[PDB]
Amino acid sequence: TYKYVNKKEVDMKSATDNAARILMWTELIRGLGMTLSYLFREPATINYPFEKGPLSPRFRGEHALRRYPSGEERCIACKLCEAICPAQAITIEAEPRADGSRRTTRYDIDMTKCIYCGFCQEACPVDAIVEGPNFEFSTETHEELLYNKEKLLNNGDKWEAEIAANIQADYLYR
Amino acid sequence: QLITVDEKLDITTLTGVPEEHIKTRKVRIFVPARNNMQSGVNNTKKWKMEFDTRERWENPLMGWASTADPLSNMVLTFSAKEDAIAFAEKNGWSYDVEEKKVPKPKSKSYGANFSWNK
Amino acid sequence: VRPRSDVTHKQLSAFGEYVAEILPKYVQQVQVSCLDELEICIHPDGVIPTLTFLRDHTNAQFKSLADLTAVDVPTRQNRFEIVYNLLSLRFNSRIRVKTYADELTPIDSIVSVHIAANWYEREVWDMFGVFFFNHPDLRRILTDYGFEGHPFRKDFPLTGYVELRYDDEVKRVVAEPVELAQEFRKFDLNSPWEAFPA
Amino acid sequence: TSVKPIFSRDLNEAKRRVRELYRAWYREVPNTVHLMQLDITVKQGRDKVREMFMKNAHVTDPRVVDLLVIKGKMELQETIKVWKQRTHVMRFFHETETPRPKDFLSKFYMGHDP
Amino acid sequence: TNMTLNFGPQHPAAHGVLRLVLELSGEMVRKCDPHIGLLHRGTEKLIEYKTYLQALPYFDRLDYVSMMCNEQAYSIAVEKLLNIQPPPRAQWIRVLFGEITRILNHIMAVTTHALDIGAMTPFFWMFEEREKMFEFYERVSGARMHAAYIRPGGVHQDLPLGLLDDIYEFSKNFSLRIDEVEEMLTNNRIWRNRTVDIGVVTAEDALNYGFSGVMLRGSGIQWDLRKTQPYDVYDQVEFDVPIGSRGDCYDRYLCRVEEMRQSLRIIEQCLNKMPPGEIKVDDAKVSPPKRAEMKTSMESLIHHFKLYTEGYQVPPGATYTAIEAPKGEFGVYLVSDGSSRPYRCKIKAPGFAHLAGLDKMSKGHMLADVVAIIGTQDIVFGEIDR
Amino acid sequence: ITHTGQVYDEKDYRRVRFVDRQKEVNENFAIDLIAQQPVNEVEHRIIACDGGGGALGHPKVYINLDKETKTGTCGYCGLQFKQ
Amino acid sequence: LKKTTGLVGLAVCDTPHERLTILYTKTLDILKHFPKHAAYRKYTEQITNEKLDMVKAEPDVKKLEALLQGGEVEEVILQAEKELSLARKMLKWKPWEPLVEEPPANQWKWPI
Amino acid sequence: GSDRSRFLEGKRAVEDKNIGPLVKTIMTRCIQCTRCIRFASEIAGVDDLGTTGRGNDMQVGTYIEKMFMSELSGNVIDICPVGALTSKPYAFTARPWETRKTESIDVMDAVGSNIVVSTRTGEVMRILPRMHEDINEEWISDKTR
Amino acid sequence: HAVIPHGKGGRSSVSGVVATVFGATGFLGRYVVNHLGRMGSQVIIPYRCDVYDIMHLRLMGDLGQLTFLEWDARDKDSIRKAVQHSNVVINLIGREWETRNFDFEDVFVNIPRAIAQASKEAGVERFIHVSHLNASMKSSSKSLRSKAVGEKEVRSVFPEAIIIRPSDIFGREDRFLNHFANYRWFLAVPLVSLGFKTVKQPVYVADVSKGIVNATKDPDAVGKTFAFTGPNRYLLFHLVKYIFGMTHRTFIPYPLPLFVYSWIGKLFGLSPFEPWTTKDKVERIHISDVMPTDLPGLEDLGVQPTPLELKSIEVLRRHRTYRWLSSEIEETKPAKTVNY
Amino acid sequence: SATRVIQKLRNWASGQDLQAKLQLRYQEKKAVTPAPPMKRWELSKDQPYL
Ligand SMILES: NC(=O)C1=CN([C@@H]2O[C@H](COP(=O)(O)OP(=O)(O)OC[C@H]3O[C@@H](n4cnc5c(N)ncnc54)[C@H](OP(=O)(O)O)[C@@H]3O)[C@@H](O)[C@H]2O)C=CC1
Ligand code: SF4
Ligand code: SF4
Ligand SMILES: [Zn+2]
Repeated sequence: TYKYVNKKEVDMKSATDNAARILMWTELIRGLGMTLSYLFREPATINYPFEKGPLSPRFRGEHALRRYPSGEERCIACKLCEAICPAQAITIEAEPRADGSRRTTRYDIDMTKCIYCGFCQEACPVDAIVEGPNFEFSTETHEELLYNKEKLLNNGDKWEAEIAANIQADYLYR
Repeated sequence: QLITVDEKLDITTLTGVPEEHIKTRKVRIFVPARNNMQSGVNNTKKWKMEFDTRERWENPLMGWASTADPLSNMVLTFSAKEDAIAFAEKNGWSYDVEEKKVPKPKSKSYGANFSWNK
Repeated sequence: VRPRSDVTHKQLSAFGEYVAEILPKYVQQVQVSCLDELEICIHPDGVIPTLTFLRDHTNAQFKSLADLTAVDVPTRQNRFEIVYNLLSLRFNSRIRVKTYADELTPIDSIVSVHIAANWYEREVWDMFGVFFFNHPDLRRILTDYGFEGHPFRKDFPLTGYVELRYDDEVKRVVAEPVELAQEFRKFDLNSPWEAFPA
Repeated sequence: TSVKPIFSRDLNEAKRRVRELYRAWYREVPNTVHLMQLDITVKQGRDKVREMFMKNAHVTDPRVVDLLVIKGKMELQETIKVWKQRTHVMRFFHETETPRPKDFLSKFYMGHDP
Repeated sequence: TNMTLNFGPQHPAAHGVLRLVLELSGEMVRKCDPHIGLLHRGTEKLIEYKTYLQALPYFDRLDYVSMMCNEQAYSIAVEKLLNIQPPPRAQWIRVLFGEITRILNHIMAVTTHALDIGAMTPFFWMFEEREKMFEFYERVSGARMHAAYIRPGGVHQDLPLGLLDDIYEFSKNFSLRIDEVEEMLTNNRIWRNRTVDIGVVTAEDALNYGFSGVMLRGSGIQWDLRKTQPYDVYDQVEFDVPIGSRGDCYDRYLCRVEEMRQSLRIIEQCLNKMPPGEIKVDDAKVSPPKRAEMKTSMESLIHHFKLYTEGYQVPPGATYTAIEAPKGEFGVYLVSDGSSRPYRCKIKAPGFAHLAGLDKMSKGHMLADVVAIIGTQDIVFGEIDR
Repeated sequence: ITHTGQVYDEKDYRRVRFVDRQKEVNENFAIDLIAQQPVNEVEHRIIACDGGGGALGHPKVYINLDKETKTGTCGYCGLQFKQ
Repeated sequence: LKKTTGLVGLAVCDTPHERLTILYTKTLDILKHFPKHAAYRKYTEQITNEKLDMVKAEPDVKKLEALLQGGEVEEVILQAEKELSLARKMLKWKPWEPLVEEPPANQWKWPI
Repeated sequence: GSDRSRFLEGKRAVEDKNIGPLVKTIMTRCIQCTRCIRFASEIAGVDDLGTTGRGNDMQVGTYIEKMFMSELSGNVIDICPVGALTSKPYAFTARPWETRKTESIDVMDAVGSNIVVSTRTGEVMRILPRMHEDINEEWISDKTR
Repeated sequence: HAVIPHGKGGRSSVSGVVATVFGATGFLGRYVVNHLGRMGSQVIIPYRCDVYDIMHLRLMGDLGQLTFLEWDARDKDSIRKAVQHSNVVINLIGREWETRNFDFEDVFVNIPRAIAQASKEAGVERFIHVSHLNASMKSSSKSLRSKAVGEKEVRSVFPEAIIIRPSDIFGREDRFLNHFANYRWFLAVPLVSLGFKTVKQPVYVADVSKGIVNATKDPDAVGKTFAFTGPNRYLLFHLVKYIFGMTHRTFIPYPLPLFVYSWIGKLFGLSPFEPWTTKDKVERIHISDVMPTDLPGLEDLGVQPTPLELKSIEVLRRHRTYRWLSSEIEETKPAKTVNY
Repeated sequence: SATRVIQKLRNWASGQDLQAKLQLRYQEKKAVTPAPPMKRWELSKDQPYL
């Protein structure tokens, strides 16, 4: 089904109507009315520091590594978070901890390399690496953006309460 | 009408490779063997030619591996030994082909081991 | 399972013979794939003739060039596989005509047949190095002005051989051989077990 | 053997084209060094042109030579038309990069893989 | 050089990065030679080194104004090669977010067109509506733009419990917002002048230069790949293609405002008729297993591990699948060996063809005309440069 | 210092980095946290270990607490179970 | 009669039946040189003969537009002379001749 | 195999034992395929590993805990398709997709057995056999791995 | 304590030179950090200028190669921590205008002593101290003499500490070349003795830098007092005119007694904001370059000097006009060389 | 939430009711063609022309 967007007598009434449109700029005045109208509408802006634009639970934001309630870090170095990262951001090398368990000696997410796809959130079997809510982690130096296991684990501890609430809200969906 | 040239197609001059990596790079044409870990043979079918391995120094800031050799991760796959040899000659890389070695036929029969004699 | 409509598979097959008979000379293989598409494969010399017949034939009007691309099978003697995908607004359909070109054996240009190709042919030269005779203005489009090497060739390193940084001493941007701080980790992914073809 | 020609039927005819391009570049070097305010000497640049035109002196096949000038001509156009800002041109001179020695002892002293 | 003057890469007028080396006799343009590749990034070569699912995020970045519609084209393409088709609910979703995305692109194209022309209030009016839409993306995918929601076997996760209702409130009102822009530009005594009879493209020439988009539709050629070759469930909906006559910048514009209108008609339906069901194919072979299943069933873990680490393993073949992305025909020619990572993936960008036409459109035109024509082609340098 | 005791050393050429800026290390190291975890006594020969919370835990594994000699330890939680 | 065709550039052609009959008869003529059993000659002659048989048969252009499709009659005119141009081009091209050369062995084998 | 599981019932577990300092037998993984018991008897003459019991608790481990001490020992790792018993030194240092595999020669012994050195980011992670019909036909010594 | 040198030689590679460089922000400095960073050396740049000014140095260093530390000359503790983990210390602290809170002694002798002093306490393998060429303990300019005083002292705080002694330096952003070229504002360009009998031998900045860097990575230089000089000497007359030549601005060399002129230097010196000329500068300008009879610098340390005319075009280009901006050095006439 | 007078100034100046759609969100052989020729599209009944 198609439609003609712009597909198209001369009477004094008509012409006089058209001439007035050109002479007294009638349509131009119409446009001014629209903007005057909004001037009276409430502005939609938010005080940025005081009020924050709403983000729902799936917002990917900043990477964090979670820990079991007991205190044992969740990651068991299966290293498929490294395998599915599209940007090659996550670098993981591991060795058996004295406990005999399997843990990552080095876990480095290069956030400048990361494109925040959220697949790592997806891929982890123990769900140790999660996309944390925080989006405000702008840093003065490039090195700060590169993150080792200690920063991510620390990021995980700081935001664990909200991360747990967010995963709680969205796990049925996944 | 066609013209005659006995010159081995060498197109090293058009490929656009830095001089150092055309005269110092030896590539090996080999059919990949099978990780003994798995018994599947679908990765031992096509010939591959792989450039010689180069420096992989540790990075001071993060400890990540760092490489200065561009042709390192490149492994081209060629269906037959003849075609792979051709790629090396026209691109000017040195080649050292390794003959495919396929498992020799082995005679097996469940009845044979039941032989107390042997 | 996709909703295949055999009605199509047949009609396009029938056209494939039609074209094969109409141009016995250049068509080497004509095949209707399962996705249900059609691909007429032509000798490189038939570039001009086969396209023109499709652009200007009442029973096969293929007015617009959807795309011109060149896969590179290094094993294949003729490395590049120029593929031209064309669309029929009238009869509603698409046919792909694919030819083969080696590095130093140029293909004719179809800018005459479709001017859409003026840019894509420049794109194929810049990335793969195939040359197109009779092209109005063939010159690199996507790569840097001084780039050396054709990038999408399978034999070109991803990271490439040159990268740029600003040097104070010379107060100007300056190429240097690429030095990467974490090489591309080349995960081997192929599984040693195949899938019994249906 | 048995290969279809690209632009010339024989090295001889091909060489004709190389001569033309050399001339082109030779006549152009001075202009570029002035329209780009490059800090190089026309003589110096003209030697560079020679360098390149000979770097590929070994090619014996006619087809390879023909493409080489096509490509060469394209480079000329760019330079002549200011499309290539200085950064692009000076790159030819490899001014910033540190030259590497080719002496074996030199390499031994510096790199694992020479 | 007839005063050759690079339009320049840094120019508010030039979306993104465009050097238009133009030779202008005073204020008349004699020849426009657009330069491209200022945003080439390697998207086509990079994909060869990545698995099918880890190359999905590249498609969102190819033309990111239209974030998802692009993802649908790769999806469809990978589904065809596997001969798998998405579940019924997923199809409607893709059409729901497919259209929402069309609006997002048109709000971008119409309002950014005006900002270059000099009208700045339409952009702020509709960017607030855009904002509200982004929020749909975020509450469905997690990202405001660059979602990665439409994956090769359906969408990733069902809609949140409540989104449909809000994609209604918005739709119920957005119309008035389009109406307003109108009272500001459709009949402005001045919009018409700078747009009318500028960049007229004949019908035969538009097909010849491969325009394939509103640009064709604006010239009166009737072609909407969504009606001619239906993809997903765009067949079950009913919409009217907005064909145009006297094709020129003004007419095509009117067409883009009309598809904003028609997309609200398609969105309404999708909300009215979206089926109960699953949002991803049930073949653990192609779609990753649900996390409750992979954590309780061995076959699901094995399928989760192999899918994320190795990949789909698409059967060998090649396909060109084209949808009707907001800009025009977006197609992926995806050649594929039996491997889990693709072999080639030429992205046909509605935009590589349109820019080429800049020369044949802007002839004997003033500097300001060139600015108007780049706007009427909705050039996003990501798709052109790829 | 850290988990695997990273100690850029007094003579390293990298310890230079922390000068005027602190290092990222962890309190409540995990190495000791599960060791601080009580041994989950059980009646059955074999026991499961969802990690706690099902979908929000680890792929469920069944541990054989069959020998008091050894408290089975799920390879995922490091939780010792006392038969 | 009509005011204008949908397509922007195309212009209404008065005496459309006459214009088509001129073009259609010409093509038939050019095809007369093609080799006798040439595939293009037999196929296009069949298409063109049916087209003008319909053009001669129908005196109403609107029904003529329905009978040979073609959308507007003006397009059919463009398609016919486009074909007339190619018919002249193919006579020079001589596509009826045997295949230029066989493809190199394994040139068309996709699994690789 | 199959897209999904129907085993809504419970699983079994066996008890990890010590087969030595080289092979980590997390044998709850075992698919009772008896290739170990063969190799350990046919390729190497150890004849120690054996099946014990019947039913679904047939566990293929040494009845008394006697370590599997023999050369040719590490091959069991390579020959068990399941990861029940795997290498203890290379326990968790890597994961195979990452390992870049370079084909080289055994220098520890004079048989010159062919071997593949699996290197990740520039340090060798494992050396596993690659087949040479004449010299080492898929097997390598405990020393050279 | 060392770092095996791995890599191919460019950025993102390692050379194993951790080096504190206290006055890096300087014209010479900028260059020193450039090569050190190019080579891949670890560079610690102490700074007391604001962070905005130190930004230019960030980009030439690779990620983690450059570390910036807050440091105050009067505060001994700041120097202490800077050299804590460095094994090479390079001192480029210098100024031409005695500032209100820092005297020539401080910038040349006092501070550069404390620095090397700590460096020893730290155990740095080598210290490179830079003092101006022809620096007698009796030279007229307080600056030169004071510098001489330093090169002695630092020996006692740090024995076998290399002491490169550069001539006035030729480079973009240098004074030697720009100063004269900027005399344009002055209608007349005073030149003591009408610019005669003060033969001068300039040296390209890079040559100096490369030389300095090479010192850091060579055992041959210990206690050495190298003198980077140049590829050709010049009577100040040709230099001045040549400059004006490339700048394409007229030249009126005017004789003016150094007596009266020392006074002009005093006048600018009076100015609060970085006096443009310095009574000492004036004297230094006229102090004739000394001939070479000392430890060879360039070439000896591995870099062949670069003639002034070669790169002059780049340094003096900014001073040309709308059209003169397009002239090149070889159509221009190079001035004669007076060895005297 | 705006005085009706100010709100009116809005509706009047605009010419439609913004109150209804507010900016503040609240809680021999045959010649064979490739496929049968496409049927020309029907005029949209709900609005054939704008
Ligand atoms: N042509 C030349 O300049 C020649 C120089 N030399 C010597 O070489 C050295 C380097 O020369 P150049 O770089 O031009 O000198 P500069 O005038 O550029 O100063 C060098 C550095 O020293 C720092 N500095 C100066 N005063 C102090 C202070 N009181 N406390 C701490 N830091 C200070 C400055 O930093 P900031 O400005 O941030 O305080 C500056 O970055 C000089 O010491 C000079 O004596 C020798 C011969 C010729
Ligand atoms: S996937 Fe989750 S668990 Fe496995 S490694 Fe990456 S993070 Fe650690
Ligand atoms: S081989 Fe591995 S799996 Fe087969 S039985 Fe011996 S151990 Fe169990
Ligand atoms: Zn557990």
